Amino acid sequence: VHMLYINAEVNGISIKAFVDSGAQTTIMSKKCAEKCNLVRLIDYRFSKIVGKIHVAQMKIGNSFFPFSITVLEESHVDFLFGLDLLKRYQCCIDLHQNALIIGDEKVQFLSES
Amino acid sequence: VHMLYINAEVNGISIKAFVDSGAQTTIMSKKCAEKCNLVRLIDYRFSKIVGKIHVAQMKIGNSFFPFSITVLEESHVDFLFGLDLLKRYQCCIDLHQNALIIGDEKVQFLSES
Repeated sequence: VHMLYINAEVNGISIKAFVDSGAQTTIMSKKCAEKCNLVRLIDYRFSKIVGKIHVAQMKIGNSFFPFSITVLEESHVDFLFGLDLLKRYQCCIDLHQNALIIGDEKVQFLSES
Repeated sequence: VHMLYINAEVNGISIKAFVDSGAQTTIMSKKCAEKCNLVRLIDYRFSKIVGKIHVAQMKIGNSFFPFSITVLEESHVDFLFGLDLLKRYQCCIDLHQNALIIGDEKVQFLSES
């Protein structure tokens, strides 16, 4: 079984978000943080946790959401969309249509490609 | 944020299933395996993995599904409903209604209680 991913822009960068209902908090790898020019945003008063990003822009389809990220030193996925965000947006994970419903957007999960 | 749980009977025992789209495989703790009289079912040709249960009965609402379990020595959750099962049943995680749609069943997630 392939994991669940959607396309998203975080702070205007196109990435692949691993959708994970078993995760309390949306998180991102330090390597991904670099790749999105987000290192400057990092509040280092948090801390293996690199830090916290209080405000970042999520672009999903043609919708825009503020969200927070926790940056980890090393992580298996680069970007992990968590339950925090899922519950906040009363998103629907429909594995019948194979898409994520988040407000007026319906975004398909990617195939292994 | 509270995690996602539903009520289910596995092999006629009432339990609380942690719903987790970020998990490839449905798994169960060794302690939970004991608590469901499932230790006998365990194929020890697998192995920290205690073993694999090839066939177990899931009762969700008034529906019945065969499923496999991987038994782990120690685990944070006791029973974890995975993507394997979610994708297999084209289940829908609706955090708008706060329920799991799996065929003709719609089961509510539990509150912190």
